[PDB]
Amino acid sequence: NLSEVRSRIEDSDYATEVSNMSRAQILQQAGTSVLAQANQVPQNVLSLLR
Amino acid sequence: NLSEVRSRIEDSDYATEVSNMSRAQILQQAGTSVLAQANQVPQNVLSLLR
Repeated sequence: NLSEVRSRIEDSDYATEVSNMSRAQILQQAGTSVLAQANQVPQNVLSLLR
Repeated sequence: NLSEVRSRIEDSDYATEVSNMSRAQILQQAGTSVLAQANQVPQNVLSLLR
């Protein structure tokens, strides 16, 4: 019983942690695919107007 | 947030500055095309009368 209680406190079930890792991976790929666009947003206007 | 506020103070959006440069360029070309006329205004009268 002490190993059961200690285990809940320290050991973490994966089934949520694989999902959290997957959500962070999709957020990373979406954030990088957005970052490039953010980078090129200003150049089109300046060069186009200039 | 400090870079945002500092940026507004120092960085200037171009979209107005390209337009200001264009207005100054048209004013320069119009002022030079007027200056020549101003230069030749007196000669026609003096020579014509003389």
